[PDB]
Amino acid sequence: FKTGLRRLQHRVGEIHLLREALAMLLQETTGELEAAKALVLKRIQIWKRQQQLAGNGAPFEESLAPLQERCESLVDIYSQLQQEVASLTGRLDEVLRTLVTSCFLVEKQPPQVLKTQTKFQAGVRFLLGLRFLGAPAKPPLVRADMVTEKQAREEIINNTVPLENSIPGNCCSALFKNLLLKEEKCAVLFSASFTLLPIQLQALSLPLVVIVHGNQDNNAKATILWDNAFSEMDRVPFVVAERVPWEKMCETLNLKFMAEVGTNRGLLPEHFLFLAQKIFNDNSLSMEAFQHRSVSWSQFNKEILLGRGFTFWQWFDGVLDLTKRCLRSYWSDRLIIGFISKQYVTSLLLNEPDGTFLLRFSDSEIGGITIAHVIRGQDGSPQIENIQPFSAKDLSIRSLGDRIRDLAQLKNLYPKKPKDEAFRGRGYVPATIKMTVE
Amino acid sequence: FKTGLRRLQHRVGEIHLLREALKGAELAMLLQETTGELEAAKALVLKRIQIWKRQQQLAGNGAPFEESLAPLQERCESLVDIYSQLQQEVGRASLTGRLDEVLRTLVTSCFLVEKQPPQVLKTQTKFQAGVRFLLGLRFLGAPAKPPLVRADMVTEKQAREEIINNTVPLENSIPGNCCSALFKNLLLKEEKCAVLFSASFTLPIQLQALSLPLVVIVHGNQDNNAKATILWDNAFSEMDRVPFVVAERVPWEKMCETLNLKFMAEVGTNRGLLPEHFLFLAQKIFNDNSLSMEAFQHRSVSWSQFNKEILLGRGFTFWQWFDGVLDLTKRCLRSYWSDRLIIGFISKQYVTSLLLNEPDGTFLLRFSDSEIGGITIAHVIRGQDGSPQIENIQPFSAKDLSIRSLGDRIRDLAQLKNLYPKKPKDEAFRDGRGYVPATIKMTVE
Ligand code: NI
Repeated sequence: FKTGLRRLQHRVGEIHLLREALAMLLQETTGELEAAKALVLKRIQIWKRQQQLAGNGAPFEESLAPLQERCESLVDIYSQLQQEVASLTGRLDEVLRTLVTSCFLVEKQPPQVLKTQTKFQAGVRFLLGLRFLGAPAKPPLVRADMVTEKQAREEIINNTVPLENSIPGNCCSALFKNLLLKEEKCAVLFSASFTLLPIQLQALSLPLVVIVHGNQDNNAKATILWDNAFSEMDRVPFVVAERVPWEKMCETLNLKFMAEVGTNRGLLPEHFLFLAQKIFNDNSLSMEAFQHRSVSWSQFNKEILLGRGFTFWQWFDGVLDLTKRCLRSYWSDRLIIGFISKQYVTSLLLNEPDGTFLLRFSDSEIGGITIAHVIRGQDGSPQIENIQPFSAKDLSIRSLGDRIRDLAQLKNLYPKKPKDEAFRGRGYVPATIKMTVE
Repeated sequence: FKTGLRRLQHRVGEIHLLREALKGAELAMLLQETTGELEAAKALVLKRIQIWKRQQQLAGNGAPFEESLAPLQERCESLVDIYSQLQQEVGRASLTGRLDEVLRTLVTSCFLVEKQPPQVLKTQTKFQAGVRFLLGLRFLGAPAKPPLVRADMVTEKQAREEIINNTVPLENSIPGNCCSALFKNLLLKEEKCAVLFSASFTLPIQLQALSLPLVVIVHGNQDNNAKATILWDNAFSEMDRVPFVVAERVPWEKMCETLNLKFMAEVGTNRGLLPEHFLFLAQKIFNDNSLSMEAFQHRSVSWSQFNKEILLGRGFTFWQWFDGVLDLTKRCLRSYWSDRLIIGFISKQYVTSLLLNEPDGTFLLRFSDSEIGGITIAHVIRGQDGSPQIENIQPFSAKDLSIRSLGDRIRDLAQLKNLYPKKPKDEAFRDGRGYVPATIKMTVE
């Protein structure tokens, strides 16, 4: 780790010792360096993958400081190998240029669904800038330029910023505070040149989709989500799989729901089952039947669901929106099952006590939550009733919890959680407002 | 009026011919006189500027206004024109002085706040004001650089003799036909202040305009008291006055006028308050139960009766109540008011009388007396037994109406059939997908 680097340190010292001169097979030390360099570049790729998945709501508690430290350490080994000292010279100098180019990274990625005529930010950071730049020579200027997928295989304003040192900051960065721009993918190339003969630095951003406000971004959001999720580390720019495993998809979705909604309760296997039924148009109640399936892009955002007028992602993002705006605390409190069929509800609820209810998302509309519940009398015969789905607007007028209370028929949330636990003069006759079922 | 001006313009010609003798230099050249005639015209204009200011102040409470300064400007322009000829005519030192006085007072009277600053002001909130110089086209321009005008905030004491973004040029617009200073975003970072606008040009002269009075509140709302202070001052000032004196007591007739205009401007409506309303209002303020409008006609109001004395049996003042119906109506009820579906101002007691001879399901809408910003339904219910009961349903607030509108609530109630007198509710107010429909509904007890 740092242990291997420890080796590299020990060797320089020896060749230093072996320098009197009062054989040079030690410069397999250059190889030992080269190996260490490839190694870092690998870590740098790993961090980018991590950052790409964070675009989708993955946990990214990764600082770039560790990668910097290591990079600086390798340069220190290089300088020593250089000062000590044929052909190896080309070699080390090759180590250096490689490292330097790999050290220029986008650190704050820009909005990946980006609207025109809207203010945006990105930032690029150079890991080795605290070895090669600084005060004597003027800071190199980093440009921002939008590019097509075609160009990246090789309109923005406020696109130039100096790449600057912070000794307090312990970094070299250029941050664009004030950027504005005036299915189809593109990127921002960030560009700077510097001599330490002059080298040109390029960072390519994560892919973007540019939209003009309204209408807007459901499609664009699906695209970013697919690319972020299913991308290959070493891909040719903006190429993704068309089909992916459903298990990978389910994951991607759980992370998404958590991020958007704002909750740490995710989706279960039981949720994935009802999801899978919908995406695949299947009714098996076995998680086994859906565990090793493949998903395509079409199934996800292109083929409209059976008996519906929307896609699967349109539906899913519809529930995200709804949950995020109205339902977030209810979802955290585990008051909503949410993803369950009307059909399976009937099975769960038929044997239950009168007044037992559950909360699901509407299968048939976008952004809907409905009440399903069991009604049974003294004859003992159960009937299930499904109350029409509520929307975001309906939920503004009166909240879900209020509506649940308004109803005397409703007694316990499944399974047996009392509705009251679970949910939070002068001569005038009282009037009240209650939700009412016909 | 203008007649005078023609007559002046004629006499000034008369002197020109006369001066051809052909020296008078020191019918008979008692012919100024023409100069007194000028001074008088000047007094008339000063009076007109004054009248205009009163109008603008009244508009502050929702009075009609719609007046332009352009006529006043032409009137000033003409007067300068006479002064100038008269001056030219003098080529007797009284006269040059007297005439030099005429010009002085007119120019100084000429500087005005055309667009007033907001009368209730918040700190760190941004606002607009405008000043205009009526004689600027004559006296500023091409040789000079435009005078800079200052915006300062002054006290009442200071005004008898903190804002930033506050210096603006006083420039002529030839297409604009005016000389004006516009302050687009001034920022400010029982108590009355004003904005003093200050310029100096040489012709030096110092130009001063003082705004209408302002109350600054530091958030830390309310702004109820501030608004009352501002309303009374605008209403009940004298043209005469010193900053910023107001009367303590005024006529209720005058108050009623004030309220009516306010209710319209503020609410967004052209339907005002009737005498039937004013009666009920009089009862509240004066705490008197007379049902004759005559009882209240020569009555007078004080500032105290208006915003300082807590209404009897209540926790609130009269203005506090009035301003409360205002907010409730502006927010929720404006169309309903316009459509005339609200009686509004009527007592619970008077309601029993109107309704008790009416048919079943007949109703009205009133503002609640016991609350701030409330609207209630009163209605008559009569069975086959034929005995009437009046039911007053508890009042609704603004919050309540946002949830379900008042029209929706009225509709919700099968008992309510016709709005008084005899307007059908319906005119006035106007499984699947195997889910069972749900609605919000309002229920009575
Ligand atoms: Ni109208």
